[PDB]
Amino acid sequence: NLPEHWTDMNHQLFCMVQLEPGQSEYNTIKDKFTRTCSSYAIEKIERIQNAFLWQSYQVKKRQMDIKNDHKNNERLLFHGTDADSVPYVNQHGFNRSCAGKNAVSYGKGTYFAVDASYSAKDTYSKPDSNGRKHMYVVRVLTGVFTKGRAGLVTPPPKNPHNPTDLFDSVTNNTRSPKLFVVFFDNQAYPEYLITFTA
Amino acid sequence: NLPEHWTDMNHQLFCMVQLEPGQSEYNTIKDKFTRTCSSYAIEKIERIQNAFLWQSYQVKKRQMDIKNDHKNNERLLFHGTDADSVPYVNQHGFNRSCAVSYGKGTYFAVDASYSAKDTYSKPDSNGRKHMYVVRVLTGVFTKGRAGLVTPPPKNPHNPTDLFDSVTNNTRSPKLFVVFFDNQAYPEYLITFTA
Ligand SMILES: CC(C)c1ccc2c(c1)sc1nncn12
Repeated sequence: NLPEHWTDMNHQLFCMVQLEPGQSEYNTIKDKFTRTCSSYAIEKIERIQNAFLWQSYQVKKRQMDIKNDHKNNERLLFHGTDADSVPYVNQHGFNRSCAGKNAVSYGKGTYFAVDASYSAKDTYSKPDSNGRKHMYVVRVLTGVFTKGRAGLVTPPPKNPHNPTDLFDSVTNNTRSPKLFVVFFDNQAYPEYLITFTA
Repeated sequence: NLPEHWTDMNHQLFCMVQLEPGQSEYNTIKDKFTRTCSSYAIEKIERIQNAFLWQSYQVKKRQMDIKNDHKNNERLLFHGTDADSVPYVNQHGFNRSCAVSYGKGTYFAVDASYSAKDTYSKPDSNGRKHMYVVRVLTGVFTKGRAGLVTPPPKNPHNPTDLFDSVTNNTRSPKLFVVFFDNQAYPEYLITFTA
């Protein structure tokens, strides 16, 4: 079920594809980024073609579309990280067991930002030895969500008398969400890597 | 593509099906257990029919069959747990975030005797103990150590091409640890007593 606009990979399981400015695909990501980080400049945007991460993510999405019936389960969010993590995330995606304690913690999980400006902080997108900062644009299965709490290792139950029927994610604020936390593998697909500088 | 031996679910996605004592599937699973736990009394064996856990596991199985270029990635192991964790496992499988001497993942035993210790299959009020029979994608494995968050790389030259699991002993393993969701399918739950 590999998407048809992807480059042919030739029995290869993984590829980074450099986007060209002037293409809609580049321009949409640049605009989404510059909306809140117009003081930074983009070096490049690579499309992540990871067949295994894509398949496992698309199965979880189909399962959430079935379970939630007629919700928008998928959001496009940002994740800033250090240069040393980029190879791991490219191949293996987002791993809660590697995740940093956020400065405002709404659970022990992987954090995603609504605004590029949050991910562009040096604490998340740590500038490398050449001043390159790195930020992923991520399809994230936010599903049905609630306000989190620092102690969560999984999302909380919707109903305390049914402890195993869970929210899909948590947020900082249900009325104006600016971040989301997810507690399961293959709930996030890293779609694009933005490399940028001051 | 839900397996032959599963029974009809009336368009449901989860159910626990109690096995008929003395029939083939029950005898197969009983024998695996009694090989090392013949002093314990089996009260029941339930088949876990979780369509979503099964789909996610099968996808990861096919990926590891392609990755490793052979089809010997799967082992049938035991997991003992407390009664308060059984409903989560039936619905969501194994979660590393819930000793951890060989790394921070989920532990599976080769022998039911290991999982039958009270420290894993904790007796509830009436002395009932709980053990899963689990399909585990052990794949290519290496010796683990404390504080692993994923398995090590096969070559430190290529740090993202990892082992699939770790063990206590590569030559004669008695336990495996997996660090990813959907590398284990809980296939049968054994309710038993000392
Ligand atoms: C001593 C330690 C490595 C260990 C920890 C947990 C565990 C086992 C062994 S065997 C088993 N079956 N279910 C759980 N566990």
